[PDB]
Amino acid sequence: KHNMKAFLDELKAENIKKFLYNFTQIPHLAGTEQNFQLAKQIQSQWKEFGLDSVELAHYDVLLSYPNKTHPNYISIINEDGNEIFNTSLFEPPPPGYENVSDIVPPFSAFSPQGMPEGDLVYVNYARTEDFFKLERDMKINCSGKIVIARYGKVFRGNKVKNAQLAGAKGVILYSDPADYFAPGVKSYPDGWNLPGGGVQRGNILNLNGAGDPLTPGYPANEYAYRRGIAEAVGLPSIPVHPIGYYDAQKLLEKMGGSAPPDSSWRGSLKVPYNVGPGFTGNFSTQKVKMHIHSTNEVTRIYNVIGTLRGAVEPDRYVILGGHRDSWVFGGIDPQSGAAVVHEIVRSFGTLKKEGWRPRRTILFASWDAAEFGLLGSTEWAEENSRLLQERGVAYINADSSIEGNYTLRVDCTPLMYSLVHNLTKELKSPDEGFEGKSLYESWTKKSPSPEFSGMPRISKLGSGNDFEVFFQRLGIASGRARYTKNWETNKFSGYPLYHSVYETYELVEKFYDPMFKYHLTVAQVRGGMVFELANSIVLPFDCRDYAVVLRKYADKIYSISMKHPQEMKTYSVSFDSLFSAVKNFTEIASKFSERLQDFDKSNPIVLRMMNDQLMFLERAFIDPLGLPDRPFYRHVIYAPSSHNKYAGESFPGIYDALFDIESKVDPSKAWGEVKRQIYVAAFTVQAAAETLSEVA
Amino acid sequence: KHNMKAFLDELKAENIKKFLYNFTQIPHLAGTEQNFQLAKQIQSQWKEFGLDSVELAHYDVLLSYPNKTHPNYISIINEDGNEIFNTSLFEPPPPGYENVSDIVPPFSAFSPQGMPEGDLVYVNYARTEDFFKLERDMKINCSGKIVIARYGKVFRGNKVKNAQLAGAKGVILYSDPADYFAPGVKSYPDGWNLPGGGVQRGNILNLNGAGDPLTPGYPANEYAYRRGIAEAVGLPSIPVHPIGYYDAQKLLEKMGGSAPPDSSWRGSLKVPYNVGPGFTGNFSTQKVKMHIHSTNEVTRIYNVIGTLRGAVEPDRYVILGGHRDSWVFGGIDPQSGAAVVHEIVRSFGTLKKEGWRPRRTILFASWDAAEFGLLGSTEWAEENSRLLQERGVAYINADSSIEGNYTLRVDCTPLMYSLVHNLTKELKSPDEGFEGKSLYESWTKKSPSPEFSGMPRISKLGSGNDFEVFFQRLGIASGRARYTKNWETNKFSGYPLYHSVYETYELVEKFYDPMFKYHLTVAQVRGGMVFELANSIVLPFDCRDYAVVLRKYADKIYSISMKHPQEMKTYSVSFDSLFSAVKNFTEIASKFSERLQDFDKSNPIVLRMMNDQLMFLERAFIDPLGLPDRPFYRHVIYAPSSHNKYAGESFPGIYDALFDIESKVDPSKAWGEVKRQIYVAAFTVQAAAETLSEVA
Ligand SMILES: *[C@@H]1O[C@H](CO)[C@@H](O[C@@H]2O[C@H](CO)[C@@H](O[C@@H]3O[C@H](CO)[C@@H](O)[C@H](O[C@H]4O[C@H](CO)[C@@H](O)[C@H](O)[C@@H]4O)[C@@H]3O)[C@H](O)[C@H]2NC(C)=O)[C@H](O)[C@H]1NC(C)=O
Ligand SMILES: *[C@@H]1O[C@H](CO)[C@@H](O[C@@H]2O[C@H](CO)[C@@H](O[C@@H]3O[C@H](CO)[C@@H](O)[C@H](O[C@H]4O[C@H](CO)[C@@H](O)[C@H](O)[C@@H]4O)[C@@H]3O)[C@H](O)[C@H]2NC(C)=O)[C@H](O)[C@H]1NC(C)=O
Ligand SMILES: *[C@@H]1O[C@H](CO)[C@@H](O[C@@H]2O[C@H](CO)[C@@H](O[C@@H]3O[C@H](CO)[C@@H](O)[C@H](O)[C@@H]3O)[C@H](O)[C@H]2NC(C)=O)[C@H](O)[C@H]1NC(C)=O
Ligand SMILES: *[C@@H]1O[C@H](CO)[C@@H](O[C@@H]2O[C@H](CO)[C@@H](O[C@@H]3O[C@H](CO)[C@@H](O)[C@H](O)[C@@H]3O)[C@H](O)[C@H]2NC(C)=O)[C@H](O)[C@H]1NC(C)=O
Ligand SMILES: *[C@@H]1O[C@H](CO)[C@@H](O[C@@H]2O[C@H](CO)[C@@H](O)[C@H](O)[C@H]2NC(C)=O)[C@H](O)[C@H]1NC(C)=O
Ligand SMILES: *[C@@H]1O[C@H](CO)[C@@H](O[C@@H]2O[C@H](CO)[C@@H](O)[C@H](O)[C@H]2NC(C)=O)[C@H](O)[C@H]1NC(C)=O
Ligand SMILES: *[C@@H]1O[C@H](CO)[C@@H](O[C@@H]2O[C@H](CO)[C@@H](O)[C@H](O)[C@H]2NC(C)=O)[C@H](O)[C@H]1NC(C)=O
Ligand SMILES: *[C@@H]1O[C@H](CO)[C@@H](O[C@@H]2O[C@H](CO)[C@@H](O)[C@H](O)[C@H]2NC(C)=O)[C@H](O)[C@H]1NC(C)=O
Ligand SMILES: O=C(O)CC[C@H](NC(=O)C(O)(CC(=O)O)CC(=O)O)C(=O)O
Ligand SMILES: O=C(O)CC[C@H](NC(=O)C(O)(CC(=O)O)CC(=O)O)C(=O)O
Ligand SMILES: *[C@@H]1O[C@H](CO)[C@@H](O)[C@H](O)[C@H]1NC(C)=O
Ligand SMILES: *[C@@H]1O[C@H](CO)[C@@H](O)[C@H](O)[C@H]1NC(C)=O
Ligand SMILES: *[C@@H]1O[C@H](CO)[C@@H](O)[C@H](O)[C@H]1NC(C)=O
Ligand SMILES: *[C@@H]1O[C@H](CO)[C@@H](O)[C@H](O)[C@H]1NC(C)=O
Ligand SMILES: *[C@@H]1O[C@H](CO)[C@@H](O)[C@H](O)[C@H]1NC(C)=O
Ligand SMILES: *[C@@H]1O[C@H](CO)[C@@H](O)[C@H](O)[C@H]1NC(C)=O
Ligand SMILES: [Ca+2]
Ligand SMILES: [Ca+2]
Ligand SMILES: [Cl-]
Ligand SMILES: [Cl-]
Ligand SMILES: [Zn+2]
Ligand SMILES: [Zn+2]
Ligand SMILES: [Zn+2]
Ligand SMILES: [Zn+2]
Repeated sequence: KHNMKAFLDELKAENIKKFLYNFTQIPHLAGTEQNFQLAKQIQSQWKEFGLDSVELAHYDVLLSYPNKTHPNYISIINEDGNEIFNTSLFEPPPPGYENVSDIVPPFSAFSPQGMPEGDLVYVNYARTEDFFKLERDMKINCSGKIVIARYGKVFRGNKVKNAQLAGAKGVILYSDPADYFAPGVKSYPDGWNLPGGGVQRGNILNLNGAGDPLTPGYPANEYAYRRGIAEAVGLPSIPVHPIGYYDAQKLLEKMGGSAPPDSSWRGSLKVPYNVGPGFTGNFSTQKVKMHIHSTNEVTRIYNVIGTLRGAVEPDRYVILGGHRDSWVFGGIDPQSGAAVVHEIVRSFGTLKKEGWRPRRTILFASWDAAEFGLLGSTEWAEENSRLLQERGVAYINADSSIEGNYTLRVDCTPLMYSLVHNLTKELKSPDEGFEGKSLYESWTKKSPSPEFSGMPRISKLGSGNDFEVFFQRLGIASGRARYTKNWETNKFSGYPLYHSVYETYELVEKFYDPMFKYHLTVAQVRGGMVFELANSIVLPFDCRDYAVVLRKYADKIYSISMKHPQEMKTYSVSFDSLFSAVKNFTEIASKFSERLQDFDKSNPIVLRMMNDQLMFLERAFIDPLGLPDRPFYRHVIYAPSSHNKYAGESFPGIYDALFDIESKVDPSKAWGEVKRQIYVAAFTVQAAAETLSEVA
Repeated sequence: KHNMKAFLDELKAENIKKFLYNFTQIPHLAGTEQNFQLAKQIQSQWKEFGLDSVELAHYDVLLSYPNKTHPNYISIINEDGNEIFNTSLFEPPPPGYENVSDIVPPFSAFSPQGMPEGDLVYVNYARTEDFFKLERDMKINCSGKIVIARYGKVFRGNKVKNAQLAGAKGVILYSDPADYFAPGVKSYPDGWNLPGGGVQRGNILNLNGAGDPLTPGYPANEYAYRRGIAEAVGLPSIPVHPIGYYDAQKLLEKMGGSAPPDSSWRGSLKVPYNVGPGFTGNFSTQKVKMHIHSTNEVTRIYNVIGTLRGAVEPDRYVILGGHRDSWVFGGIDPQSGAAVVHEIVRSFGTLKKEGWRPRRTILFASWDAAEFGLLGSTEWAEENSRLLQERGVAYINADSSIEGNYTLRVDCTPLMYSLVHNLTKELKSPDEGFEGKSLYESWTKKSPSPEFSGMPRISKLGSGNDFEVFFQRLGIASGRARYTKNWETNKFSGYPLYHSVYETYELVEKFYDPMFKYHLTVAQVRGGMVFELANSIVLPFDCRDYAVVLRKYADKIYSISMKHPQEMKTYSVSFDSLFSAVKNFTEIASKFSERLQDFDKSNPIVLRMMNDQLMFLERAFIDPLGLPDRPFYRHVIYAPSSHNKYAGESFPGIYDALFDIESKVDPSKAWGEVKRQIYVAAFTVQAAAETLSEVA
């Protein structure tokens, strides 16, 4: 039989290992020749694997690169203007890679040029709340100051934005061992920890879903009209550079001024973590000087797009997509993902050569320039928006397959909760001590749901990865899955070697997944999801799961508002309409579920009607007017958090209207806008519900 | 057989006559009790006629009414502040209607209150070009002046906007006999001409498709959050009032200052038509004073929505919709339309009682408050936008069935050209001297196409009627048809009695269509279109007709640009991408047409795929970012003209970027924006084309 089991059994750990090794020997930075060559290889292999068509889709987008003959660096500079300390020009390359060319040195992509000079201020993680504490409680003024912040907690772009709005003239980012050095584990190459010379690369854009900064709304094709750099979306306005903790210790050790307000402002370096401004009396005459010469350049990028045509519904698209571009070798990010996608394509292709086709069309994507703002996925979605919104069933992301080896992590739309539970009950756990048990069992034991005993945690989709255009702009049901760490035992952030030169094949092979069993499990989850989405006769979405979470989110947003009872009285702020809409959604979803079970399974138009209602349900949560000042974030239920692009926020329109509302100067206007957002949310929920009513 | 012929034959002239009489005995102004009662009657009858469900959909929208105890009027006022002449408080009621209550006196709906006083300036039709001539060529300054303009040429809202931007403090609108008095025809009640006391009512909003001024984007439902009046969409900022030509003669006869620049500024009144400002020396001390006390009030409105469920594709909607609200009796506008809709419902209902159902679902609509800004249709579309955009096949409008008795007039999407040609070849001509000939023949002879011999004129859809939200916001294929006058023999504007108290049943019965044969023909065209749209196995859209017009429109826009050859050289302005997109659309449409003819007619999913490609083709011309500063006008090919809401403009984004470009202060920026609009248009055409490519 050609069934999901045949698909799953053909997937091999050893193939994934082989592909990972193949993908990680040289750097594959977006816009470079090496990443074009890898795109061509992938295209060629996907054809060999049996896909019906495989094309490159290219775009000319704004990228950012250091200047090869004028390196970026930071100095301590004395009263005489002598540079007494310089940060590193590159990370010490790992063993055996010391002769690899084109390792891009650490830099913050899209930094403007500058040589700003001034006094340091230490801003902890540069979060909204960290700045509120500096300005409001400690009375410290960042205007004209070079701010130094530790990576972590939130997306680095949010940090640079928060810094800019506080008036800083420069940002230095660093990795504190408190956040990137797991206790008792060796530094690379002898374990998986960040060494003192390791540095986290990364873009510092605030695109809010726009894609290429120069062409918001429209693909960056050959005839594209581009904004001028001055009108570009999302570029930082002050220079920024990342450093490791050895270099950071040299810049922090002399800090004077105010003490840290508490232990949550202190990392693990042997320094006071004084906020500043400036250095201590002996050194109060010294200052910090940045030297940033990176340039922004319109550069060609290449997505690989593979098609496996559906036998029955070729006009319905299930997309499996992940990025190919890396900062350096991409051992985890993204090649642990891409290797999995490669094997999934190979397995579907095997079935296809034996005469099988999925019911629906499967699209496979190798996205470019994700590291520079999700540009490849976004540009392609902008080009094909009409096709995607009328034909897009679901999107399954495929970035890094592992960030740990403890248990499964799933983030998805509530429409896929049931699919995920049912699939994981049929997969084997790869975990130690769960031999012969299901993935569902090991996952549920290690990551229990905070609400329901006997079920696992599934998180909301936020952003910061290539599902973003599909889910938050277009309203296509989306999900992602990977192996992760134990967040209880490990307070540290992401994984220590994230976006560093030390993210290699050897890192993975030696320290994360020697048997490639966690990779195989992830291939089975991602692959299995795609298989069911593309082959199940009735789409495997349970609208009733949406009803459940909508009530939870309405309860939560109401709780936030109810911190201001006097204002709710004064401005007649009622959540009644939102609760009524959620109630109606629950009732109508329940009736729809009955019809979907009891409908005449013989009739294909009836089947197609009800599959269309399921497909367009996620779509119904899109507001074509977007969110305030964020036209590309259109999902009324989910939007990336305005304080941390990484995290999901629910009813973001109402949440943002309530945020820090007690500080607004005109409370009548601010509570008016809360009421407006309540109306918009209620209406949207009711409108979504009504898509599931009988059609006529 | 239950076929289109059975449907057509059941339609009766005498029924339409009976319904017209029934609908026009009393006023049915939006928001009044009489129009609620008529909505209830229509609902009850549509149920009796056999529709599966008939509901009222209500909204609370901003309307506008004169103050019953403080009438609006205009004065000539002397140096002493004595009112020496007053305009009329009402139109002399027509014979036998002199005791009808609740005839709303003439007024300009949504005028603010005021009593401005000042010197008259005469602005001809208050068009863009008329103001360009006043300011640029004649050096006349309208700032602080009360402007008097004649109705005609363009939508009256555009006039008041043009006036406001010229700095006027008030607008007086009037009907000049040059534009509303056909030579040799008697005034009502002895013929169909406008008498001197007749007055054209009408709203003066500039909504740009927004609907209810207080709730743009979202239905004005029970829990709606409303803008404050200060932030409302589209309200005029200076007082405005309409008058008849007797009253206008009294205000114009004393005009001094500059002579009219030419005979195109002179109407037919026995006055000089001097531009002003002010009156002649004897009377230079007198001024004009307006007295406007109308109030804007949130008021409930009611649409009637009838459903005839499809037997095979109940989730596909063909909509027949027209308004019910009138300024007074609505003898032509809208009841000549609504009576036709009533009979069409009755005829579909007859078939339904004998066991027939259309293939697709038919929705019938009686819209409210069209006269106040298309509010009923727009609010309902806003509420149901998700359903309409995923399920909406087509919209057929049904306002006034007749504005003349000379020949047919059709305005529609190119997707319906073939449908209209084929239907009209099967209908009988009702025209004198064309007995036994087809409607196509009489129509083609009387209104020849300007491009193709042997075909009739079909015009573009613009706006100013209830198709607007469906076509220009949502991108649902739309059309309209009515009987019209001979535009060669009749230079006058619309029909003389438009929006006056004299628009009665008797007007129609005596002077337009005594046998109700033109009404019957219009019922057959509108009804026949609906029938084919709802019953044809393959949707009756020819994508190749779109290709043809897209080339014509690209040629036209290029011609406009080529008035500025030096600038096209200097700024490298190329139309190559747009022509390439149009070429590709033509080729891909041609291939699609072959597939649609040659496809396996046995397979229902293949049939549904290709019908979806046809349905979503109009949809593909929607830009979710809208047009600049007009978010509710989203159709890239068609948008109401920025100088005349009534007329269609093609490639409006590029047209508006080129308009008066030689006056822009920064040519580099202005030509940049032209290039941006070319990119957007090219991309959109190509994207639309690609919806017709093979799906995988
Ligand atoms: C969830 O679904 C339910 C349907 O089960 C839906 O109920 C609807 O709620 C509205 C209230 O928001 C009801 O509106 C009424 O409609 C009648 C005519 O049918 C009117 O007479 C009512 O207006 C009078 O009373 C008002 C309130 O005091 C006054 O403000 C007003 O001026 C009038 O005097 C009122 O408009 C509606 O009938 C029900 N529908 C049904 C079928 O019960 C509810 O709205 C849904 N929730 C959401 C968020 O959509
Ligand atoms: C209408 O349909 C046709 C397809 O039949 C479509 O043609 C495409 O046009 C573009 C040009 O806009 C071609 O783009 C090229 O793609 C190749 C790779 O496939 C590149 O090497 C080319 O780039 C080089 O040359 C450029 C031009 O001098 C340089 O600017 C560039 O830096 C490179 O050196 C170029 O990108 C494309 O191949 C064709 N596609 C096909 C299948 O022929 C046309 O674009 C469609 N019209 C619209 C408006 O979409
Ligand atoms: C995930 O797995 C669960 C458990 O199997 C699925 O739910 C089950 O779905 C089936 C098929 O629709 C339901 O069976 C039907 O039930 C009624 C009688 O109760 C009747 O129409 C038929 O006799 C038929 O057997 C079954 O009740 C239902 N079970 C539960 C506990 O809900 C679920 O659908 C799967 N999810 C996905 C996305 O596939
Ligand atoms: C309006 O009427 C015209 C004229 O009848 C319709 O065009 C005709 O459509 C038919 C049916 O698709 C075409 O017939 C087919 O043609 C090919 C061979 O040439 C073959 O597949 C079959 O043998 C079949 O007969 C016919 O050629 C075509 N005629 C013309 C002149 O185009 C048109 O489709 C109608 N429009 C609408 C919207 O219904
Ligand atoms: C990654 O694997 C690919 C595919 O096996 C290798 O590419 C092949 O390289 C050989 C030269 O050794 C050529 O004969 C083939 O034409 C290549 N095939 C394709 C599809 O590109 C590639 O060399 C491997 N890369 C590394 C670093 O091991
Ligand atoms: C930090 O790097 C700078 C730049 O290379 C060094 O400064 C240069 O040193 C030479 C002489 O040693 C001067 O002639 C250049 O003009 C200097 N350039 C600048 C911009 O100052 C500096 O020595 C380095 N400092 C340390 C401690 O390594
Ligand atoms: C328009 O026609 C309707 C329907 O025939 C008339 O309404 C009926 O009026 C009688 C009273 O004479 C009642 O018994 C019915 O209940 C009414 N029916 C409905 C459906 O409303 C209406 O009176 C006619 N109006 C005019 C002005 O002639
Ligand atoms: C135009 O109408 C106004 C308002 O009714 C008339 O003016 C009023 O006339 C009486 C005496 O005749 C005064 O006591 C009122 O105070 C006047 N009101 C105002 C606002 O002036 C006026 O007579 C009318 N003019 C004509 C020519 O009919
Ligand atoms: O530009 C963006 O929005 C994100 C690009 C890129 N994103 C990633 O690397 C991520 O894997 C995105 C993700 O997994 O959600 C970062 C993370 O989760 O810590 C970045 O954060 O630098
Ligand atoms: O508010 C609007 O946009 C138009 C409402 C209303 N429209 C009409 O009366 C029309 O019939 C609209 C139409 O037929 O396109 C006016 C006309 O064509 O002369 C009006 O013009 O006053
Ligand atoms: C690199 O830096 C030098 C010095 O400013 C400059 O002349 C050169 O053009 C730079 N290269 C780029 C690509 O900007
Ligand atoms: C912070 O410092 C600068 C002085 O250089 C001043 O201009 C700025 O307004 C200050 N901000 C506050 C909030 O005090
Ligand atoms: C891999 O698994 C075991 C967990 O007990 C451990 O040796 C190691 O810390 C894990 N690796 C990582 C990178 O978490
Ligand atoms: C009508 O006019 C009078 C005089 O200004 C005013 O007192 C009354 O309230 C008005 N009515 C309305 C509905 O505004
Ligand atoms: C027109 O007249 C007024 C004088 O009342 C003046 O303020 C305004 O600027 C003038 N406009 C032009 C264009 O001259
Ligand atoms: C109706 O038809 C004939 C056309 O010859 C004529 O008597 C009359 O002018 C027409 N009516 C109108 C209103 O155009
Ligand atoms: Ca873009
Ligand atoms: Ca509205
Ligand atoms: Cl992922
Ligand atoms: Cl019409
Ligand atoms: Zn990644
Ligand atoms: Zn990354
Ligand atoms: Zn009308
Ligand atoms: Zn009208």
